[PDB]
Formats: sequence, C-alpha cells, structure tokens
Amino acid sequence: GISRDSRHKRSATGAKRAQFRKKRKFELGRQPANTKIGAKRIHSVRTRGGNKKYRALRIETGNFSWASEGISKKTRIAGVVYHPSNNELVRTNTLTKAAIVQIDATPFRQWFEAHYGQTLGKKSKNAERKWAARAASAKIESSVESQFSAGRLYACISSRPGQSGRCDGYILEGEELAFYLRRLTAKK
Amino acid sequence: ARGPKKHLKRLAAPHHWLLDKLSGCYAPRPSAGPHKLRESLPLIVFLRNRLKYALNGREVKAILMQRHVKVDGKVRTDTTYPAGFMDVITLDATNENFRLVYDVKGRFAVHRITDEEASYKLGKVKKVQLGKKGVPYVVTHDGRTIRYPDPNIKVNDTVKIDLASGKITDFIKFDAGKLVYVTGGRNLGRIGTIVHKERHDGGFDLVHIKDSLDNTFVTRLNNVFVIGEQGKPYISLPKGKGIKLSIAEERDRRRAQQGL
Amino acid sequence: TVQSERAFQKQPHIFNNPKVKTSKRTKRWYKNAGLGFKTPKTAIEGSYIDKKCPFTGLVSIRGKILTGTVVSTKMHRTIVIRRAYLHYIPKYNRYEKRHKNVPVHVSPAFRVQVGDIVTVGQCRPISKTVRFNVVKVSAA
RNA sequence: CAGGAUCUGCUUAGAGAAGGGGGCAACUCCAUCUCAGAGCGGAGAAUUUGGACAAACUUGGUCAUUUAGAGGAACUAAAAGUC
RNA sequence: CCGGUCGGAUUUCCAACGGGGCCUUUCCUUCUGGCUAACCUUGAGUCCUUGUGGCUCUUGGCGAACCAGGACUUUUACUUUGAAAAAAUUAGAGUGUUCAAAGCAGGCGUAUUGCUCGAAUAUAUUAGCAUGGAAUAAUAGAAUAGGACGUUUGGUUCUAUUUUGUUGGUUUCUAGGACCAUCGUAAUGAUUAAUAGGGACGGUCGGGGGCAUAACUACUGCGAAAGCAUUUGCCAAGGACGUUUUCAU
RNA sequence: UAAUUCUAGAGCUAAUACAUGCUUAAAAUCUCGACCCUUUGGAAGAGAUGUAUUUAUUAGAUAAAAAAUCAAUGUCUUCGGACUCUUUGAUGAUUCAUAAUAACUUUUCGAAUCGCAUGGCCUUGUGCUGGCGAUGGUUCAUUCAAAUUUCUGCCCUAUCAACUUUCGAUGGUAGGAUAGUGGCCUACCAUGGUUUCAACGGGUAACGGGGAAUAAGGGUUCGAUUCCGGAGAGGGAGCCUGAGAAACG
RNA sequence: AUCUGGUUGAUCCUGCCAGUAGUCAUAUGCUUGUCUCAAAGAUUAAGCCAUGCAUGUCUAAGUAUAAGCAAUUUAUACAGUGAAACUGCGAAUGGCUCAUUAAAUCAGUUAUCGUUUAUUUGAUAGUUCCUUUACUACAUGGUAUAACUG
Repeated sequence: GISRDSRHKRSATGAKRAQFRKKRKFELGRQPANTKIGAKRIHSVRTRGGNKKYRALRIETGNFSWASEGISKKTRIAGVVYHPSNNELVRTNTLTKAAIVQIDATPFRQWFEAHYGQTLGKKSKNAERKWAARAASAKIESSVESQFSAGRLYACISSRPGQSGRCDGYILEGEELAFYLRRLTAKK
Repeated sequence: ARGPKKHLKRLAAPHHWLLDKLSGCYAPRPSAGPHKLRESLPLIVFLRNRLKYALNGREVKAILMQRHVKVDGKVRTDTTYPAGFMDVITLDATNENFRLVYDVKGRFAVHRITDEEASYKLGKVKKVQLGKKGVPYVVTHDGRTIRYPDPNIKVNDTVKIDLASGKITDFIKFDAGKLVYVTGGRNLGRIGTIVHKERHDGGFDLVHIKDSLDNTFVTRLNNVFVIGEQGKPYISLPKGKGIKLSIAEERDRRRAQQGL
Repeated sequence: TVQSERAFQKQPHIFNNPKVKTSKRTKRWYKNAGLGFKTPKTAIEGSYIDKKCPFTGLVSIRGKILTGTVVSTKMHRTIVIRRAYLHYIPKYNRYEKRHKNVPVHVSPAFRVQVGDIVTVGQCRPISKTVRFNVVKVSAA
C-alpha cells in the first residue's frame, strides 16, 4: 500500500538508492477521506495497538466557539468560502482543518438577548437587577455584528475531522477577519 | 524478529551469574518484573547455584510449589522471578532470612541477617511527580510507587520502606559526606563517602568518593546509592565492607591466613 | 511584509481580547533556550512569525553541539556549514584532511552573511536533510 | 457510491371469530376455532460505481548471448610428395 | 650514617631525585547572596599569670571553606590521567583431570546430622565524553583610533520587584536595563630588516631578439630550450657587480 | 460425490461466549430564579457537577526600598473608612505535569463471574453481618520490548568528470495520511543541492563485526560457519486475525 | 632477527626461476594397534524433491444429563473420574541458509521536550433507575448455536 519509507527517494547527492527489503507493515498509509456535508456518516478504523479512529465521511453540524465572550454552543454549518491550500476544495465543499465556513447565527443571537437584553441590528426584577450589572460589557465590534442581519458568520475549523471524527472551530474576529475579508472579496 | 524474544543462549548470559560453559546450551531467561534484565538474578540461580539446596530444575519447582519461598513478605512461585538489589528472601522451614547485596569483586553475595532487620528495606528515589487529582507520588528503584510523601524529599535521595504495610518511616538527603554504596560499573561494590559532586548541564554528572583508607575514585551519578551518615549504615554490610584490596595484598593475606 | 503567505500567521494559542484595551503591541511569547544561551534582542521585541525558531517556535534543543563556517546563504531560512578535520592512517603514521557539509536552519533574529562562524545545536527533524539550527554567531 | 436473495423483533387495525357471564342466539365482556391489513425497526449474501496500490500480457525498437548450419580465410603432427 | 637486635624499629643526620609555597614592576578577571571555620569590631563570656588574648559571646569589619545566581572572557592541533568499550577466544594468577590438551573446580575433621578458601588481573585498539599541562605548530586583537580605563558631567529608555492592609484606577521617587555628547589619566598605541624574495638607482658587458641598411670561432661569449657570426642606426628586453634607498612576497 | 482436515437439510440445551441493565455517605459550590418590599435588599424552589472523547479560553508567581492617589471594603468603628492579610511543583530549557470555566460525543469504563471454608450477632426470621483467593477492569508509573535519529569509520577502478530537477531533485507556507517527526504524499511559490579533500557511474567468484593463520619490529592475507545484528523462505505483488507479521509447517 | 643450487674458460655485480618451513586449508595415494576430545552438502546448482515426523495446551478455582466408566453411596439441582466441543492463551519464539545489498548493512557512540506497547511488579474507581429513591426485576433480564440423536 501507501508506504512512508524514505528508502525510495534519492540522496542529497542524487544517487539512486537500492531495493533493500520488502515492504514493512509498520510504515503504512491509508486513503484520504474527503468529508462532504450531509447526514451523519462516520466509520471506524483500527490502528497500531488496540486503538481506534473515527473517519467522518459526511456530517452537517458542529460545535463552535465565541472567544471574547467565552461561550461555545452547538450549531449547523452551511458552506465553505475559502481554503488556503487549493481552491478545488471550495468547489466541492470538503471539510479539512483551516477551512473557512459559514454557520447559522441563531443560538448566539438568542444567547445574547438572554445575557444582556439588547438587540442585534436596527420581566422579573431578578433580570434587570443583573442586567444593570453587565452594562459596560455590552457593545461589541462593528464588523462582526454587521452580518447578524443575514445570520451567516465567518468561522475557521480547528479539528481534524478525518482523525477525530468531529468538526469544531471558532469565530473569525476583527484582526484576523480584516485579513481574510480583504482576501475574500479580491481574489475572485 | 517479529515479536519479543524468549530464549537466552548460554554464552550471552550475564557473567556474574557464573554459569559454567558446558552444562547446557541455554541459560535461564529472567521474566519481566521489578528489576532490569542484566541487573538481577532469578530464583533458580539462587536456590541451586548458591545455596546448593536443589540439584535440578525439577527440584526447584518442587520447592516453590510448597509455598515456602517468599520475597518481601509475599509468596512467589515464578521459577525465574527476578530478584534484584536489596531484596529480602525469607525461607520458612529453616528460619533463615537473606538480603541481596553486592560482593567486592562484583558478585551477588550470600548474606544472612537477623529476624528484625528483615522487616524493612531501603530504596532510592528515581522520580517525584504530581499525579492525577493533584496528589503526588514517588518512584523507587525497584518500581514501588508511594503516594503522599513529605515535601522535603527530592530525587536521588533515599527512602526507608516498611515491608509490612508498604509505608515510609524516614529518609536521608543527598549531600557531601554520606555513606554511599556503588551499584554499577567498574568500582562496583565499594563503599566510601562523598567528597563533592560536579555538574554538567545536559550530560552525566560525576561524584568523587573517598574510601576509608583514603583513596579516591569517580563514577557517574546514577551508580550511587546512599546508605547512611558517616560511620553508621542502616543495613548489615558483608565482610570486607567494600574495601578494594590490591592483588599483591591478597596473595600474602591468603598466605599468612593459611594456617587453617 | 510579515503576512505574505496565503494563510494567517500567528503564534498559536495566544489570544488577543479586543474588548479590553492595553497599549502593548501584541502579546508575544518567547522562551529561554537553555545551556547558557542568551535570547537576542530582536526576538523578544521583533515582529516576525516563524514556526521553527528556537526562541519563538515550538522546537527544543538537546543532543549534540557543533561549530563551523558558513559557506552558502542562497536559500530561504537555511544556510550550509562547512566543517574540517584530519584523519589518521596508522601504517603511514600520518594524517590527511577531510570535510563534511551540514545544512542548518536560521531564525530571522540572526543576520548571517558568508564567511562567518556559527555554533549550532540539534533539534528534531525539520526537513528532509535538516537537524540543526543556529544558536550563536560570531563574525569574520 | 450503490444494491436487498433472506431472516427478523415489533405497534396496531380488523374480520375470520372460537369457549364462561350479559338480547345469553351469533354475539358482547379477558371472561380463547381457523387470519387478511398497514405502522415504524434491525441484521445482512450474490452483484455493481470511482479510486489508489500494482503482479503480469501483447506489440514493435534496441542489446547481450547463445545456438543450428552457413560461407570463411591460416598454422601445425609417434604428417608429407620437391626446384 | 645508624642496629640500639627479648631482618623491623631510627633517636638522628647527610647526597641526589621529583613536589609544593611565598617575595621579587609579575595570574582566575570578578559579583551578589547565604554560608561555614577564621582574624577582628562595641565588648565581655570561656577558662588558663589578670585581658577588645585567641578560644569564641555580642554588635561590626573582613579574607577564609561550600552551595546558589551569576558576571564576563579568542579559537584549535597534541599529550597525561579518568570514567564507559558484552561474553567466548588471546597474554595470564590459583588449582596432582593418575601426567597432558582441557575443566572451574576443590580442601580439611570425629566423618557420628560438620565448619572453610575460590571463581582474580591486564589488553583506547580510530570517533565521542570528563580532566591536568602550556613546549612545539597554527589562529585573533588599538593606525582614519567608533581604542581601553574613570565613582567627568548632560541624556534617552525601559522594569516595578517594594511599601500608601487589600483591590483595581493614577504618578512621585527609587532602584533597575541599554543607548546619547564632552571632561579627565595613563610612558597612550606600528618586532627586526634573513650572506630569503621583489622594486627602484649608477656606470658597464654580450655571435641575445625584431626593423632598416670566412680566419676573430677556443683558450672561451649569450639565451628557457631548439639555438645564436658584414658594417650603421633605431625599438624594447636581461644577468652580474656597486649602494648607510625602499616594501615586510 | 471416484475423490481432500468437503459438507447440506430437520430437531435439542449451557457460559468469564454474544446482547442488555439497577443499586449508595454526607458536604460544598454554581447558575436560574416564586415571592418579599424595600433599602445598599434577601429569598423559596429548581437544576448542574465521576472518568474518558474533541475544540476554545484562563492559573501554572518570583532579582531591592517609600509615598501621593481613585474609591471600595475584613476589622476597634476612630461610620473617617485609614487599615489591624496571603499560596504557587519539577527541568540546562517548554504551550510540562496538574487544576478550573463553556460545552461537545453513531457516549468509553465504574465485577448480572468461580473455589474453599463455615463463624459472630440478635427481637430466631433460612434475620443481619463476616474469612482466605481465583479471574476480569480504566488510567498513570514500571519491566520485556519496538520505530525512527546525532557524530566519525568501508575492497579494486579516470580505458568513469561532471551528476540530480517533466515523473520531488534542495528549501518555504498550508492541508492530507501515520503509533508519531519528516517531500511521506498533494497544492501553490522560490532555484536550489553534490563535486579533484574523487561526487555520479562500472566490477565484486562482497552479508557486516567479535575474531583467524603467519609473526624481531612495522605488516600481508582471511572471516559461508557454535555468540550478537540484518535479510530471505520457487520468483514479484496484495491483505486477513492480533499487543505484535506485509508471516509463507 | 640465519639463507643455499643455476648465466662465465676464470672473477665481481643487477636480476629473476628451483629449493626450504607453517596453515582450525580443502581434496587425494598407500598404510592403521590403545585412551581422551570431537568438525562434517558452505564453494558448483538460493537447483529439483517420493514417505514419516517437527505446535499444541487444564488446575480445588470459565461451560458437562457422554444413552462413558466407576460404583460408591449420606446428599431430589449438581458434587468421583472424565472422551467430544464452545470459550481463553500460544502458534510473531525456536531451528536452517547467505541470494540480494558498497554510506546501505554494521560497529563503538547519542536522542525522543518526536511515538506505540499483551504480559509482569506497585498504586488506582460511593457520583451511572426519569431519579436522590415517582410507573418500570437486582433474592439477579433476553435470546441464539456447538458436540450429540436422526
């Protein structure tokens, strides 16, 4: 199969090497799993030792994370816009690490009103007792709420789905978002 | 190969066991256990090549199955269980108690001890770490882990272990001027005291040890086993007491002693 | 300049909170290498991002220590060191010269032109043919 | 990527509708003759879509050999006629 | 030498042979902490002729042994000693297998419920590691001084360990990092000039070469070699000698 | 069925096989918040917290002193609020061990097993407790291991002087794959890397070392073969079961 | 730590060809009485192979209604022995050959802060009915097949 030996390449000189042994099981590769979007299909493979890995063949949800507030909720994912390795994964919508997708913004907005009581865009006495407490921490960055009219955020993936099975990540913020948005609307 | 190996040939057996090179073709191979392979001694080299009690292999299994032989207050029947340094071998139908400790020319010596010294055991300190749920432990040279120690213990110190409950009575630090046994290398089995210890960052540290007759030598740090403060060990030492005798000095000391 | 590559570049797991405000530039992270080596000035307050640097990246230094003269700087973030010795031939009672080239890695904290003489230490495999990177420098 | 020979636990109609009480007469009551209905499930063989890994085959084009004869030209003998 | 004697002491001195130590214009280059002994400081305890005597108690100066942070400092070759280079085999110590090659055994008493010695030591033999020495042979340092020392003075910075119990919100010092002019003292700082080499310089010498216009030829002339002979003039080259010139191949 | 360690249909019953599934101390701390009527409020009730899986974000201190300050408070209240208040492992070196906060999951593990003995307590119920040990179990350490990797070292040959880079050759950035690092593979970019101190190619009737024969000293010639390391099972390729094999009884 | 024969009528040299010993170095020729110790299908063909063997395994302690035996007896669940078969573990060790392979193997020497590990030895687990004890067993839930009969 796919082997990871260095005994088939050339030296730093250029001298062609020689066939030394047959191919050994403890240097093997497997097949690349491409991860589409759809209903949950996850298959399990058996590794060195008695361990276990979960290959994800297609999934549709995830578990994403708001950094600056420090809350991580479970949402759905929609589609990939940008991939820095080759752009044949954006035209097929696979799922790797460092892929930039769009999520639906609904449970973060529904959390935001519960935590503060202030809208996005445009009655027990316990509530305003503590809503008055969280007063100074109310406003956020302009350029991130400015997509809550459409419910499509920008988020990158930080979990390897072919190994761990899952697909999680984190929301783009303004320093990093300034880079990618200049990259997003100019390279097309 | 493909898996582990399971035979030991006769000439590849460790030299200080003194198997004679014509009786067979393989040697006993020691099981996986507390002490390392080339630093230990199975229970068949003890009970038929040292004490001369048994005359076969078939006689040793007949001794072990009658549940006589213990190590450290626990019964063993593994016919190649690996007894190593500082272990206590308590037979019962003779009321003898042994302790494994080094000779001077580099061998494992037969040593009889009392019935009260056979209630405890030293052991050095190989690492000290913080375990799961925030408790600490300590690892000895034979592999015992012991949770909840004193904080003043550091690595390369020496603990004293009570073999009954598996617990700690007291401990000895590691600094200049202590009594020290040497458990590996060339000056193997000599006893002396610490002059000082220089350190190399990212390397192997060297101690300088003075004898009692005031002649000095140098070994690496890990072949050094603390025993007690000066003039006062915690264990019953063998004859000679770790004094290196030159070969000139031990012909005539055998000559004049030859009066029988 | 420091953002030329096609993906965003950062010392990972180093978070900037935009809600707070502090007049520092960015929370840079930096370590002490060991063995009595001194982290240079241009790494603690510099602005490069490099994955493979001893004072900033996630590599350790342990193993050997070598020394040699630099003979080619035509790659991007690697150089080539020449080392020279002698070799004894017992029948003829004499010596003969030999040499070996080693390639190492250069953090952008250092500025190395040809002809100098560096000292280098060993890290885990970095490329196909690379296992050292520079840790000190002295000029020509 | 599909495919579904075959097993299968189920819910639930419901008439077949059997025997005891109640128009006691089918029947109706939980006191059981013989079954057509569907409702969601699970396990899963033969066969088939695209890959990577690849032993071999065919075909000429080149070499090395061999081998069969083939055509060669020379020198020499317990070989030898001569100008 | 001395023996001194009911071979080993040596009262005790000598010759060499190797080793420390200080002093001579002169070796670790230091710093902060403990830290231990030790000289001493306000000064007695301690006990000996009575003591700021030391020993050592108290404050206080220190060198002095050890740990820990350092603090900075050209780099090799070679050589000395160490750790670490499996057993078997090789050199080899002990030991009547009946001798031997081998083997690692064996020996002793009452043999009557026994004690007891062994299974050594050597063989860096490249490369790596620890350490002692400074001969031999390389290598770096101040020449346009951005040179070295200064507790000359003006600066620019950057950290806040601390205290304003504590907390967060400010800046005042203070220490604590570097860089910034000019002001002071040191004897301020450049190895000889190879009966090595190159370069000038002055008078000469030669059938040396190019353009133009025999005899003298051995006894000896010139050129890297093959080679080189009529006079006159041009064009450049070259050895040796001479010299209190120059560069440091 | 001529046949081989070939097997079909019908009928029974077990498990440490296969598939499910309960039990249990108290404490604390969080969020929600019925009410309450109020100042500066305090509250019933509710739920959440083992370990393992995946992602994000905090703690993981330490070089030397003192104020002014913005308020808040522990406290004698001195109703001024001045103060009468902190712990922190290991390494030459870490984003290390380890802990917390939000969550997440074709929800992992947390004894429906077996032999011996047979006792103590009672309201005497087959009531309640109770000995020695076999086998299984999650994670950290440990032992037997395994996989890669740093420095220096190989016989003859110039009648082999230039070789490697489409088809990865040398480096950079991001993914894929693996037990894991790495051009190991895939994308976009740079134009590198080896060489008269012999690269690259050709020969070997070449497995490498410990070692063997000969020996004044230096050396010449051997090592298929009792020990350790690698490779192979008629020749190439592929995979199943397993902690471990690209295995050939 | 050693040398002798051979060029010329005669002598001194350069120089090679015979000689002389050793071999754990293989065959071969003629002989051959004793004790101790013992290599042995490597070279050529890593060519081809008739027959038999070389890997299986049970304790008081995972599963017995053998239509097994022993019967012998306190034992109406079973209890002595014990074929066959399921389950567990091992078959990856050992033994044999030297074809490939010239910076590869391999040696002495480092590294894992870059990873997997049955076993062995030592520690290690009140939280898991919807629940804090509300329907729905913990004095204990469900099928399926092997040997065997036909």
